[PDB]
Amino acid sequence: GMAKKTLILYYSWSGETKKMAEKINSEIKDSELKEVKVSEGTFDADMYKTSDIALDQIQGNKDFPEIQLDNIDYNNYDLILIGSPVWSGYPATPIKTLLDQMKNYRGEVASFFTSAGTNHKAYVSHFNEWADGLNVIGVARDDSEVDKWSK
Repeated sequence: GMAKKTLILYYSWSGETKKMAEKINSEIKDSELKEVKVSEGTFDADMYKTSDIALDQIQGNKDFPEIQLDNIDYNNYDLILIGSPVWSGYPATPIKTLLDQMKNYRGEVASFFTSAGTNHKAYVSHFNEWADGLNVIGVARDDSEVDKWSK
């Protein structure tokens, strides 16, 4: 058979990327919205902790927390969007592990950012460095280039 499906993975707290993800599921034929959780924290305090500062996993740390999600096989979709914050160049490493699972994907990679306060141009170049082995076709903010990450 055949079907180009789409998928939207969006890492952030309850509110942040939620608004910016739910729209896109509704602008694309045969798209969907899945969760990116993290490992760790949990038994540390009342709730998790593995994001309490921006520049954690970058400079002074290097080792980073793992990801969690459901039993999803990227091979069953043809288009994959990725959503995350930015404020000092690259202060997150959620997508790192996921990109390294996607090694046998067939289809297209885009990665929308939902932040720009002091860091725009850097992130575009920085994401390249931390993806460089998957097929990327655009790197923009918001949902204003989804019309090509589909066509």
